[PDB]
Amino acid sequence: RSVQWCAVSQPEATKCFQWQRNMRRVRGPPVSCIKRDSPIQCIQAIAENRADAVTLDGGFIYEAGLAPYKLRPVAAEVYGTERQPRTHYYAVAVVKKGGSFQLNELQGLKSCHTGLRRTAGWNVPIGTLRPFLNWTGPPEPIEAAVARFFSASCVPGADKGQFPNLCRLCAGTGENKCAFSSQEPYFSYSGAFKCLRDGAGDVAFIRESTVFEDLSDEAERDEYELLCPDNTRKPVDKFKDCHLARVPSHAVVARSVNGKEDAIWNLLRQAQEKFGKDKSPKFQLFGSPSGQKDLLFKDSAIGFSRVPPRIDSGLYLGSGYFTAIQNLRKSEEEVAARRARVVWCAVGEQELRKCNQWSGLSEGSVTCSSASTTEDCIALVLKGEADAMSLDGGYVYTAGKCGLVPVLAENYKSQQSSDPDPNCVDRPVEGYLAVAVVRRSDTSLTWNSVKGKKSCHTAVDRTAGWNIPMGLLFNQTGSCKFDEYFSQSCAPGSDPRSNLCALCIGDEQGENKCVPNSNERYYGYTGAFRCLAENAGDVAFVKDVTVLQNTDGNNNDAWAKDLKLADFALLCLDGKRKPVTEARSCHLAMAPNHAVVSRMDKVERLKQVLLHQQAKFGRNGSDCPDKFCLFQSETKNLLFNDNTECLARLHGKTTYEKYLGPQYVAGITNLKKCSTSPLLEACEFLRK
Amino acid sequence: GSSVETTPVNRPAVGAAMRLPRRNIASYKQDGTEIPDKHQAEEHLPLKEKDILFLDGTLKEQADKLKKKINERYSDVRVITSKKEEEKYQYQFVRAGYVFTRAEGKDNEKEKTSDGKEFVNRFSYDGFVYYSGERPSQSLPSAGTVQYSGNWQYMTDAKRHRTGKAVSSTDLGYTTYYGNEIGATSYEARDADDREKHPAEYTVDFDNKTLNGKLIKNQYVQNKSNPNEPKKPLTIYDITATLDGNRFTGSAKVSTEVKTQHADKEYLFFHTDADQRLEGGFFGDNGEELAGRFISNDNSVFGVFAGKQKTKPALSSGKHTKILDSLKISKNPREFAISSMPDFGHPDKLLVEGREIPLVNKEQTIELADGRKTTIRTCCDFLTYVKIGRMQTERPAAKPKAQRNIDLFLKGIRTAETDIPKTGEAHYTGTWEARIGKPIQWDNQADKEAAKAVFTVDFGKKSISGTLTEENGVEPAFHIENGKIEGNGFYATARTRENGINLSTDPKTFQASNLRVEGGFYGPQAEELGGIIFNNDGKSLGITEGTENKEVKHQFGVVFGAKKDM
Ligand SMILES: [Fe+3]
Repeated sequence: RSVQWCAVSQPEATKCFQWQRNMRRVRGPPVSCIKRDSPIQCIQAIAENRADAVTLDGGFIYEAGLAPYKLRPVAAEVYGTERQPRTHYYAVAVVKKGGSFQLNELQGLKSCHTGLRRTAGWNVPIGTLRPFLNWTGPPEPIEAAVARFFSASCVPGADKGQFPNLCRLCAGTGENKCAFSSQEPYFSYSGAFKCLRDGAGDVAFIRESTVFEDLSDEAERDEYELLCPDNTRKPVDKFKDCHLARVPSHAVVARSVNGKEDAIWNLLRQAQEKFGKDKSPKFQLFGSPSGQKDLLFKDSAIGFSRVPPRIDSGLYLGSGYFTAIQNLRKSEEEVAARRARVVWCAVGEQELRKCNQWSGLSEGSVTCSSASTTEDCIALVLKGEADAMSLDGGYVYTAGKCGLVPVLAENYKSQQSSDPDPNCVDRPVEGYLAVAVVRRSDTSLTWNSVKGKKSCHTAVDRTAGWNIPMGLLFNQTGSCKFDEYFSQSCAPGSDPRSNLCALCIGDEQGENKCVPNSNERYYGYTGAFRCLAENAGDVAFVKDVTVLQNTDGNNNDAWAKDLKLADFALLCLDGKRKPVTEARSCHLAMAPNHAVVSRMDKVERLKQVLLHQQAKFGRNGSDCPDKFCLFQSETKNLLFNDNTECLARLHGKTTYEKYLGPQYVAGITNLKKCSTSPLLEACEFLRK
Repeated sequence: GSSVETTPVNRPAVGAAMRLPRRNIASYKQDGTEIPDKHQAEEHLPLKEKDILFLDGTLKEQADKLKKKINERYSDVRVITSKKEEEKYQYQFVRAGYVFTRAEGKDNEKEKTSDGKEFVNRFSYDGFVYYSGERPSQSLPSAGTVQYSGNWQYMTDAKRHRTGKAVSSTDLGYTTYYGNEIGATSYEARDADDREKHPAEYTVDFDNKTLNGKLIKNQYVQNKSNPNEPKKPLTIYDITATLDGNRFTGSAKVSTEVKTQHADKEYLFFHTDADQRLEGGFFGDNGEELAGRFISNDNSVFGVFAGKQKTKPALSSGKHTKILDSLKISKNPREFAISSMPDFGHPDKLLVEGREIPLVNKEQTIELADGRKTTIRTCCDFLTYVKIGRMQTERPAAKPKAQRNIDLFLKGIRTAETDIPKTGEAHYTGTWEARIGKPIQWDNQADKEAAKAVFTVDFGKKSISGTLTEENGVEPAFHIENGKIEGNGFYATARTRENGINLSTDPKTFQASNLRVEGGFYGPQAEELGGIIFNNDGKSLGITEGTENKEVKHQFGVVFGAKKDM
């Protein structure tokens, strides 16, 4: 019907009512109002379909993202000016200019906070002050340690009955004293600064822009300083060097599914146009009457920026801030163990099982996280819930475009083998050959007429399976409709209702068809080749070593036993066909090796664990096959390609552009101009 | 190859060093003046993990290499060493010191444009902080906790504005310019006690294989007239580590006292921990001394440190248990004597010139620094916790035509003394290598397909015996009897048959009369076996290598190793 906005306070209902009338006056998108008592009540109301949207601080975006609520940000507040907009702000500590203490030597002082569990108010300052709190750890609430650290403080929303020290510095004129509302004069960014301006406390944990919006001109702002994490005091203007954290802007959150995302953005877009900054005389959408702080939106905000649908609470907050909130309810011992361990990300249940075997033998250095698809696993390491994974070159482009870096490369046989290699770790990589495989009986099959046939692919967006073949066909047609290059295909990761999935066969029960992991029997290098071997498709796009390892009894599976290498040929870029052995002269393109990717803050530790684990469980390891093997073992093509000899160093090619190569990266982004890639659109928003 | 199982952070070493960083203080870009508002080209220069130097050789030899690096950069500048500071510790196998120069009369490193504006300007100071070790420990204290005492050095990054308002480095506790234009170093600490600036303490628990330690800075004391004015120790780092072989890895964490009390003086340089970025090892034949290093998470501090030591109740039944075996018996041969070969306890890895090189099946060649090239051939795939073989070092400078000299070695990781079976009998079978000597020479390759080298020992009785066949039976071979295994290892006697077969020309017989055999058990529950046969005195492996209890010489050598089956 309309967009139901949720108001967490009695005055926020009044402004929202003012909002409803003005939209009807200009005949704009309608907006109704629902009244609740707290942001968490608004989050619960949205999950019940009794409301649709609410503006939320980053500390409550995290709460909205937890089960069973799972609300996602859809529009981020924009601060600054139209010509210099910003979707992030800085958590700062503001103090009087009289020196005498720094960010560490503030025990026994008086603090002003915007509110419990708020980003600059609570989460950032308490997180950085934790080593000085002498906190016993969870489940005992950290408020007790804080209430014992400072002499007294004003923390709006804190439990007044259990931690009265956290409320003694507020002035609510009655039972509105420690209120999470504008009825407390020391409440918001602006409110907590008043607690410092009045002299109630000696430190205010607020925004970097409160002083500029609350102090008239550059005469009283010189009375206040900033506390930098390096324990130095710097002027207010240098908040970019003297901030406690850089955090994302407050955002509008809604339901993940059936959340009225289109209507919410349409409403906010037109309200910004009509009642934004320096606009229609009455009813500015930002800022509102006497003694009121940030009614439904941040005061002196200029507009909104739309958030791509893929972004959840974890991705929106960023790994640094997301784990900081999580660490506030993990024990100090738990925090250290997480930082010292490598959390591998598995794709599918089968890869999860293999990781669980590995974790018990890693001596506490490897644990496991699981995601349904590779892009999901990339999001997990992006959020910090995961650390590393081995990616095909095409996925390395995605992870690199999202900020992840390659760490080690899957080394294959060299261009001069001569032995099982002892210095494999230092042997430079040489790539692998992507080929088009056809049954030798079909002699009319040439590369000049490959289109319109039935194709088998490893998975969408992969190098040998998708990027190299489709890029060659796209370079000669200009057609973005890849579902029409072939009549039918099995391209795992596509639309299951599309004909790009019409050839996939799913698991042994026939379900989970076209899913891009090991559950789909036509997934990957060997699955695509099997799709050709069972006459499902006419041409398979795999690497050349796959055909060699799955023919002539090299694979004892029923679908691969009795398969002869002589029954297969390769489509060269001539129209001529050649045997699989001559792939060095009948390949499509060189493909960069699969590589392990991670965040920059984990590269050194990841190198330590992997270089030690593959010494124990790698090929020709001490405990392989007696205990466990990372590479080809009782498990095939899980977490690592079976043709991997070792994880080798990158020789300086530590970025996705340097590693993948200039020409291969240029080719991928050319194809990506046709597609949407919700993960890429999410990272484009984030890296901005 | 190279060291393929470690990063530069956790890599084992007999010596490691870091060079003094020097940030670019130039105020000009390569074309025109600095667009940043009165900034410099490089205001923050952290340390680099790839700039960690790894050393090799004796304690003196490692120091001279660092001195050579400084002397290569500047013509005739005086080089200052830490030999005066190290005197009060009397280290016998370790060093935690520094080498540096002040570059008297030498201008800064400069690069200018054609017009004249300079875009590179680095202070001509130069220096190192390093740790060095000799004789990596082959045996360690059996049990208990052992107190270690010593010192430590450090080197920080370069940051222009530590306090934000351009203060002097002397106010922050260092000699002028140190910490601002170059890294802050322990050898230019200004606010420390001159009597002992950077003492270090350690507590090693050999029961639980854990290490604890404190890196301490003695703060400045005003009055130097009283020789016993109380010290003012301040803990900077808390050290935790877990033992592995004769080495250990762990973390360094800044003490909270530094964070809360010295927030504006010491916390400016010691503010980030080194989590899983600390490593070290024990040096001396019996773990008398230790040395190690660390680099913090953000590459802000690189520290080095050193330490020295201050029946059947438990595992402490002699105070010393052999941890590993690494020895060699030095074409014509070389000096026929045994000598401990430096090693960290990795049988399939050989420590040559500071770097660990992996050992493959057979017949690999590695090249040395001086120019000599040595080719090694070690034993076989079935042995995993003990390796045998031989190597010959050659200097290929005599240009002919088409086509320490030859040494036999033994390497393995021992079993714990509370891990050897005390009940039953077991059978081992392996291979063996042997060389004759200076007269008519006879080499015997270790094969595992031509040499039998069978063994048997009753752990309940401790009566190890065995034979190592050459052609058929034990007639052209040796016999080993009178076992009497002892704790971690064993010692026996070597006899042959009436003669030995080498090839009526001249049947080359070999005779042996109750020669000395010594060896040990390697790995898990006595998985494998290994030993040597030699004759100079009661001086071999097995018993903690004290080389006593005799006394004649000869020139012959044979090394063996075997694995068990049933
Ligand atoms: Fe906030």
